[PDB]
Amino acid sequence: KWDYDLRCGEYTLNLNEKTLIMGILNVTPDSFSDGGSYNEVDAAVRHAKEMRDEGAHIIDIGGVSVEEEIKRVVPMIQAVSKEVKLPISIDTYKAEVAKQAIEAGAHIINDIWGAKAEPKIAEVAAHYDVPIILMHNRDNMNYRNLMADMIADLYDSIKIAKDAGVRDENIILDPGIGFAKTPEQNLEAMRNLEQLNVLGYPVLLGTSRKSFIGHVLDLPVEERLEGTGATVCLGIEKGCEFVRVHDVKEMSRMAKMMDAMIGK
Amino acid sequence: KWDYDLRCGEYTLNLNEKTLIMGILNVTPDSFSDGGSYNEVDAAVRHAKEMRDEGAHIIDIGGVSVEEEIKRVVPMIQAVSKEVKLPISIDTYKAEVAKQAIEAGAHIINDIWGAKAEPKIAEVAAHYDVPIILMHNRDNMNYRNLMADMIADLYDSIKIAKDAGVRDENIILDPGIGFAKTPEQNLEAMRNLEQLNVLGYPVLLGTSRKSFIGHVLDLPVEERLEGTGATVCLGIEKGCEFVRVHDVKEMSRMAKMMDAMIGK
Ligand SMILES: C[C@H](CC(=O)O)c1nn(C)c2nc(N)[nH]c(=O)c2c1=O
Ligand SMILES: C[C@H](CC(=O)O)c1nn(C)c2nc(N)[nH]c(=O)c2c1=O
Repeated sequence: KWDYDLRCGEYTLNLNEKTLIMGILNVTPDSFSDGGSYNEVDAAVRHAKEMRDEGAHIIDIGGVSVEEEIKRVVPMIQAVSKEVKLPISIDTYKAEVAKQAIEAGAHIINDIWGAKAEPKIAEVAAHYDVPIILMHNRDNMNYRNLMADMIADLYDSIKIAKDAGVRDENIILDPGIGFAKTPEQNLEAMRNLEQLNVLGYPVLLGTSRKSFIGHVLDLPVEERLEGTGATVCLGIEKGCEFVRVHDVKEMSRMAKMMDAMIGK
Repeated sequence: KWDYDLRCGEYTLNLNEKTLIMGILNVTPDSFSDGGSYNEVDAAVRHAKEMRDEGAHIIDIGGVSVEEEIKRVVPMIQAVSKEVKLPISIDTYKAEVAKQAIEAGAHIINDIWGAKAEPKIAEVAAHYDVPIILMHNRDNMNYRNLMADMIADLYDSIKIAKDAGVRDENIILDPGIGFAKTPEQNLEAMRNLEQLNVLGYPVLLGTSRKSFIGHVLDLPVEERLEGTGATVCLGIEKGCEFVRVHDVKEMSRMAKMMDAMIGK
């Protein structure tokens, strides 16, 4: 189905064998700290190791202005990439952050604005030859047709990326669940996720603990494991290659079961 | 999609609004007891209430020869139907057990032999006008073609039922996961469950904690919640109307999320 592997510098991700689990790093900052402090970085390394041990395939590390964001995230990327043999994604929409993170050891760019907030981010992705996740996002929830519009917005992102010199194999798409969408539009995007497959790029699904699950189940954020699981299962059945999750152990087990059942 | 409700004497089950959760009753028997003892029945009533409170829609009560089985299950059906306002299914393949259970208060027959072990069970179902679950089962794992064969075997059951005078609306089918199937054939049946929809009967999926999940995940029976969840999610996506589960709270939450996403 995929005739290439996802090339991440030192690491390679096979898109065919299994659903790839992107674990979300707890980056709880220290007050009184610019960044780089021992309790901050150690807590993050500990959590990275923990998720690595629970089945994560990628560690997503994110975030204060630009200068502070770098100082918070660079020392974390330095230590995690040193101590956890796992590809790291830099959760950022900012060109300058993206650059520093990769210089610090990050392998994948995770842009919640799909190269639209800072188009130079794609120049960054192009130059370092790294995979970039282009997430559907917009400043409004005024759709003519949700899916049709989503796909149009994702293409505008793909265009910005390719114009900058990003190779097709370095593009991952993301429906951006819980971004610029009603709880009902999120459900609708879930129900029709498979439509994103026609664009011909791997798809990452980020639904973990999100508000729409809470709207369906009427459960607070810490009571969202079962609902997250359901979204993850449906996402894998509808073809997505990555899931971005908080509960690595559990989702990793669900993904593995889904994979076996669908023949992936 | 369904133009009738599942009629269960005092209770009615809408097959359209949501995935119906059949909770599995712990029927742990007392040693030194024929049946009907206080610790036995109370433990079962307690568990029934517990599952009723966790989102179960049906209580499955099962099981010693024929005479003992009745004496174990009747007093339980008597007390549960008294104290838990929820339809009860009698998990049995035996005609005489089926009869006693309904006389005692059971609403649905759950036959793991699909009327094939004791064809008179269908006469029982016909006479009391109760829903009967016909589960795929056989004494061998020698398939020409799994799905094609399953459907043939399910039809042989439907035929026995209808010949006995069972109405179409009182027939539920079940793929019988983990019965007469390799771990691999179970996966295959999961991957192709939607094929059972053509027979035009509601479908119950019983996968909870089963051996095949353990084969995929290499986890013991108590570590099967995530995998069970995945099978439940896939089952609902492939159209099934009931799930028979041990972990009611959790599965009930997954079902509810699946339901919202698929528009059920
Ligand atoms: C807002 C939320 C916050 C978080 O959990 O850190 C979030 N952040 N990021 C970076 C994301 N990236 C991708 N690719 N897909 C997402 O669905 C997603 C998110 O939902
Ligand atoms: C063997 C197992 C034992 C149990 O959990 O009590 C079992 N019992 N029964 C009564 C079942 N009935 C239906 N309809 N579908 C099933 O998949 C199923 C089962 O897997």
